[PDB]
Amino acid sequence: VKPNYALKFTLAGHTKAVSSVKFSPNGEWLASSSADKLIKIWGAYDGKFEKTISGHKLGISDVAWSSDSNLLVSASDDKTLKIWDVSSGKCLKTLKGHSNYVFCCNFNPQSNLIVSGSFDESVRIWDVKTGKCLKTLPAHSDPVSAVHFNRDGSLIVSSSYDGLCRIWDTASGQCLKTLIDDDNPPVSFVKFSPNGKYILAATLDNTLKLWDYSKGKCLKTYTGHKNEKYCIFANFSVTGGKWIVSGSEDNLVYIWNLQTKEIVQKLQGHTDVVISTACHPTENIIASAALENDKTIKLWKSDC
Amino acid sequence: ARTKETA
Ligand SMILES: *NCCc1c[nH]c2ccc(O)cc12
Repeated sequence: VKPNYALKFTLAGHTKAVSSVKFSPNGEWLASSSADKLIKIWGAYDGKFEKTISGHKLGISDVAWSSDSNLLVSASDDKTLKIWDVSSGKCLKTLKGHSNYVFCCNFNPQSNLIVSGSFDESVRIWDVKTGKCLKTLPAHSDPVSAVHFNRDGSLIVSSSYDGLCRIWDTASGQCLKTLIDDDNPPVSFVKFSPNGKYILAATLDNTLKLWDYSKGKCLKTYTGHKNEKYCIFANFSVTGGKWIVSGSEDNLVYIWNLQTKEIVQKLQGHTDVVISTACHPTENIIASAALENDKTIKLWKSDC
Repeated sequence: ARTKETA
């Protein structure tokens, strides 16, 4: 069985490359961040522009939703994160502490903490309520490309241009695992699987890998796309068939069968590198976002 | 930002 994602909507409004798209956990909204320093909110089902959230002084590399779909956190070249009340558009807190560009961010599932990664080679853990830094992890020896909490929030996974994925105890800050395969390409993305058993890691050698982190073993490789340059997001699609989804530097969205590793679909339409994809929590909907020559977000829907 | 950022 293969999906049949078809283009439904093209979303225009960002004035520069879109960096990240994310669906609200409640399925109502899409959030986009851009090099234009703006966050935009869109209807998840019709792509209808909702509003613009402004305040960062430089470009934004990432945005993430709180568990209850009420807050966003954004990571900016201005070396801050900002916590946003989506309904009021207010910046609740500006998180200062990184010494270089903030590249990546996520809430824990309980959305009382934020984790951030930076060009300063550190991972920071922040208290959402106070907007104060709880912990600074000397995580990596090169920029941190991605950070993610596991299912219960007790672990963080980080990835870096230093070629390493690391697993951290949230509470203690201790490094519990270093993961690397038989080469040392920059790691451009990582996240835990929904069931919390696996990490999915992108490397800048055109490869995605599914790891059992507790066993420290590479279980599955996904190849056939182009990824040698940019920090491209990857996703688990779980609403229909069990897929892996990634953008690609050939301007396509790639979809793989998670179990068999075969390509099941390539989505054509963008005019530049697809930097970001996101999978809707309840419907077979993919959002995709592309770089400076395109500046659009696309919404794709499948029967399965 | 991510949109031009390389290794
Ligand atoms: N993405 C900008 C180029 C690059 C690669 N590695 C880096 C470390 C620090 C820094 O300020 C820029 C940078």
